[PDB]
Amino acid sequence: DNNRIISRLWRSFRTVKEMAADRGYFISQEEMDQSLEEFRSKICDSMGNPQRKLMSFLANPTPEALEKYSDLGTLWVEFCDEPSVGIKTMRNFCLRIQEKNFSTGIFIYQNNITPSANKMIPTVSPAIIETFQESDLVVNITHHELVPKHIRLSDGEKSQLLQRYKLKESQLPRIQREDPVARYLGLKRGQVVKIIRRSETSGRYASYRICL
DNA sequence: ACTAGTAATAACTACTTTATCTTTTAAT
Repeated sequence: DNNRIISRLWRSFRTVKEMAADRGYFISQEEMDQSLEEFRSKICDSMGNPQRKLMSFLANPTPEALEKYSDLGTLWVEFCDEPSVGIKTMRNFCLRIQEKNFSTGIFIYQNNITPSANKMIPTVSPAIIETFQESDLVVNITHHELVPKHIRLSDGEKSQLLQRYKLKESQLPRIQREDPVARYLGLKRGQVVKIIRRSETSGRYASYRICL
């Protein structure tokens, strides 16, 4: 069971690294191709107990992502040591985010999170905090065959689409904020994503969805 | 001293709602 837990944790860590890379943050090539043996050597102790605090890391946007998107800052990924998430731990994490001027931060829990923790999540302005479940991060959803590629559009691209189609913001097809693809991409309200899809009538098709 | 008008005598599926629960938090 310990080996299964370690393998699942390594898969979740790889999925988080891939998600950070897809968002435009720079991840080193050696870290992306980290093997299971290296992860167990540098994280697990002699008794095999995982070190959740050691997995927390920091990432910065690439210059290409910097010029493409002007709203990207520093990224901090933290893994909760304990299974449950009390209000005190969330307050401590929010204080750390405020004191370490992080633009965005990803918090990952094991079992569940208290509703009081979700009560105060809009009180972290200007920073943005996202909550993820580790068990939900075992398998990368974006690698599924049924899930096409989503690319977040810039403000200029969204504007150009709007004058090209003579549209309003509410007339576009809509994508929910709780959509797992939207949560993977960290979508915010009013942001449009372009989707390239296979089609049996024309080969390639392009769709656009605006976040709710 | 009699008569006739005359008026009153359904299951299937879904949503919504309620009370129950209880876990949560700060208070004993």
